[PDB]
Amino acid sequence: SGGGGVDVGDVVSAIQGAAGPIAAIGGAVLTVMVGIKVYKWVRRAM
Amino acid sequence: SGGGGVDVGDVVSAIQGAAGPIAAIGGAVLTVMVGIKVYKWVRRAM
Amino acid sequence: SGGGGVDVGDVVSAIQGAAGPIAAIGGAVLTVMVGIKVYKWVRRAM
Amino acid sequence: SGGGGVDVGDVVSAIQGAAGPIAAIGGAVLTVMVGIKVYKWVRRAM
Amino acid sequence: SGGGGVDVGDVVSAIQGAAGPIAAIGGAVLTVMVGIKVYKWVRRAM
Amino acid sequence: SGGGGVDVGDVVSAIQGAAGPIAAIGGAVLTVMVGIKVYKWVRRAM
Amino acid sequence: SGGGGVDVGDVVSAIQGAAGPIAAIGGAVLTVMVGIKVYKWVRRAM
Amino acid sequence: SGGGGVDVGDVVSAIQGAAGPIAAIGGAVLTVMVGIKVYKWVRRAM
Amino acid sequence: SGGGGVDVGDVVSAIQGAAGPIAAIGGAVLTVMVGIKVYKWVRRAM
Amino acid sequence: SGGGGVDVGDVVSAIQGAAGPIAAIGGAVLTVMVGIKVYKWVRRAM
Amino acid sequence: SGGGGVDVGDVVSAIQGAAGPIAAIGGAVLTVMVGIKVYKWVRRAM
Amino acid sequence: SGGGGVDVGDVVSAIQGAAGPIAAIGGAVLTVMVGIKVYKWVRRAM
Amino acid sequence: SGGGGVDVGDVVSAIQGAAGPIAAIGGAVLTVMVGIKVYKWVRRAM
Amino acid sequence: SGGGGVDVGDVVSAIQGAAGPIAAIGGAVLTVMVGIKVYKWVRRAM
Amino acid sequence: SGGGGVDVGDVVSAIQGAAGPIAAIGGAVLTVMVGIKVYKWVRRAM
Amino acid sequence: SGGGGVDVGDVVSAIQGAAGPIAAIGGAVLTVMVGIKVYKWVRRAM
Amino acid sequence: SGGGGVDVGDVVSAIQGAAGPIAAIGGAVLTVMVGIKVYKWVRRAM
Amino acid sequence: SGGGGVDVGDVVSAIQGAAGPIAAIGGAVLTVMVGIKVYKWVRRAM
Amino acid sequence: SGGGGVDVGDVVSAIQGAAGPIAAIGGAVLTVMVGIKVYKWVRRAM
Amino acid sequence: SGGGGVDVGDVVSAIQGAAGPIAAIGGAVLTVMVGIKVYKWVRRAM
Amino acid sequence: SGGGGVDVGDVVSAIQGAAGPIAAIGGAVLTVMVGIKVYKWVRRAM
Amino acid sequence: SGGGGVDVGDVVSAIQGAAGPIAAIGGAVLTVMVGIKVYKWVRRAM
Amino acid sequence: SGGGGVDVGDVVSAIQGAAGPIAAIGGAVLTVMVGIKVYKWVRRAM
Amino acid sequence: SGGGGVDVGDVVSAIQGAAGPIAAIGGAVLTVMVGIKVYKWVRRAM
Amino acid sequence: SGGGGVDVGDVVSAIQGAAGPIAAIGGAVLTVMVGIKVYKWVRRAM
Amino acid sequence: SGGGGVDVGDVVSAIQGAAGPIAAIGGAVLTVMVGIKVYKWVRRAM
Amino acid sequence: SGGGGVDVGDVVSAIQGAAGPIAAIGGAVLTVMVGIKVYKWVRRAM
Amino acid sequence: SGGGGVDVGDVVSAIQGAAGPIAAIGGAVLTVMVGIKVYKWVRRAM
Amino acid sequence: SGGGGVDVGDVVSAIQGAAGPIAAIGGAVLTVMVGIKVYKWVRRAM
Amino acid sequence: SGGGGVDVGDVVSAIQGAAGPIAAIGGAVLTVMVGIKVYKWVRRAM
Amino acid sequence: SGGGGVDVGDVVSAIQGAAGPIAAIGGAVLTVMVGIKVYKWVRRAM
Amino acid sequence: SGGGGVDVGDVVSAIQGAAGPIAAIGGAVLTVMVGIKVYKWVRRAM
Amino acid sequence: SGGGGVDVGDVVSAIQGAAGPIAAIGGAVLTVMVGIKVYKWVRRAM
Amino acid sequence: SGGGGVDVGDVVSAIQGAAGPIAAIGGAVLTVMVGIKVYKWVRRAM
Amino acid sequence: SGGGGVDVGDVVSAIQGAAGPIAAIGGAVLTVMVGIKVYKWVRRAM
Repeated sequence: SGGGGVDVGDVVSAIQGAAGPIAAIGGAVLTVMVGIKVYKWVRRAM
Repeated sequence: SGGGGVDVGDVVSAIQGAAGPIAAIGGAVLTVMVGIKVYKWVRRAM
Repeated sequence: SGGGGVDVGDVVSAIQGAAGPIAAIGGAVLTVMVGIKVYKWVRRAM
Repeated sequence: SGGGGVDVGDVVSAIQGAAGPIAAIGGAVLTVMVGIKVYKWVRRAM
Repeated sequence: SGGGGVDVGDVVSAIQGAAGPIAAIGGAVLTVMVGIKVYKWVRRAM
Repeated sequence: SGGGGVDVGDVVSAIQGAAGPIAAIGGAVLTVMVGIKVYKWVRRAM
Repeated sequence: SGGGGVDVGDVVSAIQGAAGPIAAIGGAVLTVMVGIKVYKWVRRAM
Repeated sequence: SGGGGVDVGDVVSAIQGAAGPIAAIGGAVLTVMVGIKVYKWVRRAM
Repeated sequence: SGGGGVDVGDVVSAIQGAAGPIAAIGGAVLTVMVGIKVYKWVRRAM
Repeated sequence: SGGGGVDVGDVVSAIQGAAGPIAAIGGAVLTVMVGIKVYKWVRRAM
Repeated sequence: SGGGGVDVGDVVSAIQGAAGPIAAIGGAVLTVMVGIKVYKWVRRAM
Repeated sequence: SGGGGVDVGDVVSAIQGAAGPIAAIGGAVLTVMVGIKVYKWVRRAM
Repeated sequence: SGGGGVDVGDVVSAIQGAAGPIAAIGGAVLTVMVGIKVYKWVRRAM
Repeated sequence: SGGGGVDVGDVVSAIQGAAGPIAAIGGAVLTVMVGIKVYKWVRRAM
Repeated sequence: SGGGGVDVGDVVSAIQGAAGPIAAIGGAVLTVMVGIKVYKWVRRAM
Repeated sequence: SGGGGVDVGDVVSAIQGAAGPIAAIGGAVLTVMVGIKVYKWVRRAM
Repeated sequence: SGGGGVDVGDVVSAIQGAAGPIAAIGGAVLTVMVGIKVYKWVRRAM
Repeated sequence: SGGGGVDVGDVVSAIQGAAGPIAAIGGAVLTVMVGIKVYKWVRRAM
Repeated sequence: SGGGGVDVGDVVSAIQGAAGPIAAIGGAVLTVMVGIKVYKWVRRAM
Repeated sequence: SGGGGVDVGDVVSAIQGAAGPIAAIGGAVLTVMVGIKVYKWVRRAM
Repeated sequence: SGGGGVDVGDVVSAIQGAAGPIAAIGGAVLTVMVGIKVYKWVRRAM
Repeated sequence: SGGGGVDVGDVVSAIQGAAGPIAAIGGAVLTVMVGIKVYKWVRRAM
Repeated sequence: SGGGGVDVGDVVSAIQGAAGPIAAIGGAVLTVMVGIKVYKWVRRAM
Repeated sequence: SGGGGVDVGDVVSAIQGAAGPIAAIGGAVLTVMVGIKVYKWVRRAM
Repeated sequence: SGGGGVDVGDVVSAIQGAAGPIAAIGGAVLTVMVGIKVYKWVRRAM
Repeated sequence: SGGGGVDVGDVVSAIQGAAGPIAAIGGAVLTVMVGIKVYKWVRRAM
Repeated sequence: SGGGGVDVGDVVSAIQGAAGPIAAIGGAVLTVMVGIKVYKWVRRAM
Repeated sequence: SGGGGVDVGDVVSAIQGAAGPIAAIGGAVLTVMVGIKVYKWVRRAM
Repeated sequence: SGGGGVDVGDVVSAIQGAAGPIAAIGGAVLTVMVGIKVYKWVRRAM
Repeated sequence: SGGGGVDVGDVVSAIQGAAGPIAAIGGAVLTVMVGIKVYKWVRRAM
Repeated sequence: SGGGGVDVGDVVSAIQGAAGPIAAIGGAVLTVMVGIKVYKWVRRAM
Repeated sequence: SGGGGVDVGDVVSAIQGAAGPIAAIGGAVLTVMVGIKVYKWVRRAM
Repeated sequence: SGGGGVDVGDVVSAIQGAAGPIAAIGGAVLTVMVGIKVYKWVRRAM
Repeated sequence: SGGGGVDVGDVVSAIQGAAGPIAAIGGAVLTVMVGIKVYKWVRRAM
Repeated sequence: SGGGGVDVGDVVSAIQGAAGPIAAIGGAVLTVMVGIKVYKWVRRAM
């Protein structure tokens, strides 16, 4: 009950929760990466 | 009967039962982990 | 909270932020690239 | 700051800057190309 | 500096410079072309 | 130097030079053309 | 049942679902890209 | 018989069975991923 | 929802939106290009 | 004879025999695991 | 905003603007070309 | 400014300027052409 | 359906539609071009 | 069967199907492009 | 709408409009050309 | 025999078999992709 | 002799032998994987 | 002498000797394991 | 069928059809041109 | 066999087949184009 | 031998073999493409 | 000696040897791939 | 001395020595792996 | 003194001393192990 | 052999062959054109 | 040797060899094209 | 020494060496490609 | 000292040293790869 | 130093050096091309 | 040396050499063209 | 040799040869033209 | 400090430094490439 | 406190700190890589 | 109470507490690791 | 004091100290590994 259920419950919320901000880096990384290539496609179509 | 059968029975239900929440962390960990890579595949396909 | 939320937050701002200047190279690269072809279209229309 | 902002800044100035002389070839190429055709239009109007 | 500025500089001088003789063909071509028609206008005015 | 200057130089001499004989046809054509009309003016003045 | 079936089900809907907007960028990117070249083909056909 | 055969049997059905939905995420992930690149190939062929 | 839908939405508006000015260069490039050839057709029809 | 030979004989058949189903989980686990990655290689080759 | 709108704006003004002088060559070329033929029509009407 | 305005400016002055002497041939050609026909009109009016 | 059918539909109407005015320049260009030559044929037939 | 055969089947119909409208842009683009040149050939033949 | 319709509209008015003065040269050229031949017909009819 | 030979056999047939439909997407993708460029080559040859 | 030599011998033949079919999945997986990319290279070369 | 030296001697030869075939499983296991990954690297390099 | 056959069919009828009126200008141009020369032949035969 | 041979076969018949009507535009375009010049040669020979 | 030599052998024959029909599309595409331009060269030479 | 030297020796010959046919697919793949583009370059040069 | 020093010495020479052939597989594996990709880069550069 | 101090002293020197060669196997094992993976990283980077 | 030699052979016969009728228009055009001028020379010689 | 030297050798002979017939179309195309213009020059010289 | 230096040495000679014939295809491809366009430039200059 | 410092030192020199020849393959691979594309750019510029 | 500086140095001299003869084809191509048109201008001026 | 220098050398001799006969058509075309006009000038001077 | 020399040779003989009959029209045209004026000179000298 | 800072520092200077000569190939490649096209533009303007 | 907090603190500063120079290689690598392609885009736009 | 409850309590706070800084290294390690790859993705998108 | 404190102290200095050279292999391994890929990125950007 205590250790098993409750603590493991904390594992779920804390782990995937703290991982949310990790996915946030994903969004920010995407802003830049597609950014440099919009530059790449422009130069294609100069 | 008592100590052997009953107590060991408790071992089964309590141990694999408390382990259920452990598997729950597994699900939560999965939400995040695949999350950061959906970010990785996007940047591939920028 | 600390490591997850805050640090990942830094990942977002620092990564896509530092990527901004990367996009800047994109603009500068564009100035030159279209430049050499305005030269190409002139010679077409000599 | 350093790597991202400063270095990328260098990318802009160095890349589109070095490209300037590339556009210079454009001007020089134009002197010749229109030159051979002023010859072409003269022969039209012999 | 080196590759960009200097080499591109060479592009300008070498390209439009080598094109000068191309324009020379223009002058020589003109000597002949108007030549055959001075023949054409004479025959008009026989 | 080689391709540009020398070869183009050849263009000039070869083109306007070979055109010289073209102008020669002009002289020969003139002998005949004025010839038929000296015939035309005689018949005017019969 | 729970973790396997249900959670994985969420993976499908959440992942390919969130990816829909990613494809939306595709449409928007297309508006611009073909746009710059309609400009390129016009200049061909000036 | 009981623990070995039966329980292990459960391992097979439960594990690869619960994994089925995991493969489902695979299908859903595929819908999105190829989606963003149909966008990439269009922009190639603008 | 957040990262997927909202951020990707931003991708669409920001990317094809910033591309609008790219198409603007298209219009401006067209003014010049057709300009030099109106010059070319005049000289045809001298 | 009895305890040593016979009982130990039972150990062999019962232990490695009950272990057979354990290997069965191995097969079932394999169905799923390779399954999720056929998904991974598809997304590589999107 | 910055890179997209502003820089592309510069593309328009700089490109079609620098092209203006290109059209100027058009006017100057026209002065000469019609010039040599006013000579051609005079000789027609000798 | 430099390449566009200045160089194109050179195009105008150099092209229509060098064309001036081309028009000079026009004047010289006219001296001869009308010359041969003053001969033609005399013979009319013998 | 949405992205493919609808957006591409927009491509058709927007692209060939915006191209209509491009053809309009064609008509206007024609007014002028034939105009300068009606001048050319008159001078033929002076 | 399910994921492989059925889902991939959807890939075929959805992808090449959604691509149909892409080809539609092709037809519309063609209406305009040939349009501007019918204008180009007219001006040739003024 | 903007780039396509409006800008192309400008193409029409600006191009055929600027061409009007080109036709003006046509009128002026005609004054002279017929002028020199009224001289030619007089000398016929001396 | 069982797990090794038979199950692995299933791996072969199921994996490369389910992959067949994946190749089917390849054919369908090809119909569209070449489709948009037949449009590209037409506009070249307008 | 018995347990050591003979049984271990069985380990070799049974383990690497049962692994053969595992390599078979390798061949089958290869048929599909290269299959989807022959599709990828075609679309490159559309 | 007897029990100590001789019997222990037997321990050495019998134990590490019977272990030889154990190492044989090692070789056989290696044939398979590297086998499945030659399959993995091929699919990388498809 | 649709895009290829039908649309191209439209190309034929629309293009050579719209060209009919172009030929109409031909007739009208002819009325004037022969007109000015009936004037030229009269003055010959005054 | 299926995807390769059959589908590619479809590529041939569908592509060059749909291109037939494209050539049809060629015939129709020819009717008009030669049409406007029969007008041009008449005015030569007024 | 089996997997390596034989299967890879199949790769060669199946891949470049199925590619043959791909080249067939090449021939068919060529029939059309040169077709539309025989139309282009005719209109040049109207 | 046995397991180490001999077996590993087999690894070398068997692995890079079986890989030879893999390279064979490379040759066959090349026949097709360059094949489809000889088609691409022809259509360029139609 | 005996067991410790001598036997352990044997461990060193026998273990890293037998491992040499393991590295040999490394060389052979490399021949093949780079082989299949020289095929991959050729097809890039077809 | 004798048994305790002296003999135990021997334990230290003999035990950790004889263990030195054991660590020697460690070095030799390391030569091989990193060896096989330098092979693994090469194949990554093929 | 097939695609290259045979198909290209078809190109020759089909292209220059279909061009024969194009030359036929040449003959027919000649009948008319010289026709209108036999009219022109008659009126000269009224 | 085999794949590299021999196969590439085949590339040379097969590619430039199959291209020979492509050049044949060139000759045939030339027969027609000059044909239609011998018609054009005749009508000049009617 | 052996594996590293010698084998890698083989990589250099074998890889860039086998690539030589690849460049040979380049020469052969060039014979054909320029061949078809000498045909293209002739038809320009018919 | 011995095992740690000395042996690890050997790791550095032996590993990055043997890797030098690996980089040598890099140079040789580069000779070929750029080689095939100098062929690609020539055919562009045929 | 070695691979980078020296080998790349070879790239420069070998690539632009081998390209010299490519420019030589340019000169030779020019001899012919202008040749066929000196023929074209003669026929203009017959 | 080989591919670059030698092959390109062949380009020069083969291309401008094969072009010689092209110039031959020029001479032959000239015989006819001036021929039809000697007919034109005779009829002038009837 | 073949295409260049032989085919161009055919150009010469076929073109100037077929032009012979064109000159024949010249003779026939002359019979008539001088014919109508022998009528003109008679009426002068009535 | 040592490994991190110093060695990585070496990475920067050695990598981008050795890359300098790579850019040198860029300059040399440019000399040739523009060279072959100055040949292409000359033949345009023959 | 000591081992946990302090030492781990050192881990953070030392690890990500020493990694800074690793990112420095990133900047230097970028200088070169974009460098070789500015060369690639120039040759595109030659 | 004392030893069990209190001391174990200390185990929890001290162990997971001292582990906090261990996770701190995780954050710092992440700063660097993603750092070197932002460098990797830039070079992809150069 | 002696055994605990002093000896364990030796453990720290000796273990992490001897590990320093282990990290040295890390630096050396890095020189090579990035080396082979600078080769990989060059071939990308050939």
